[PDB]
Amino acid sequence: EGRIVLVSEDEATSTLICSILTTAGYQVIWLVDGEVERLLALTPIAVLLAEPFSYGDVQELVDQLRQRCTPEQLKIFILGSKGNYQGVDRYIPLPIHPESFLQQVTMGLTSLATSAQ
Repeated sequence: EGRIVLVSEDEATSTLICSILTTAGYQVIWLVDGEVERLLALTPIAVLLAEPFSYGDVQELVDQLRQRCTPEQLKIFILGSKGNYQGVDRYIPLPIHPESFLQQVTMGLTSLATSAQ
């Protein structure tokens, strides 16, 4: 299995997306803030940051996460109407399609090595 942390203020969107990831066998931790101290302590394989960003400036957060953990160690994804590329691995514009969402996560994850299985 694996651990993924989701940061957002909207409970409704979170319930739909968490179910998709959990079904795949991944555990999801929902946060309504996005503090680096807590994120670092609960350092997951990947983080999902959804707008509006409670933590504030995503670039600083990404820089801090990247500085502590390499992109290979920790993947960063952003959710919103427009993909704000601030060092994130991939953007997932709304509405998020469940059919391609899982595929995108898998594709991003398999970038680490060709021998996924």
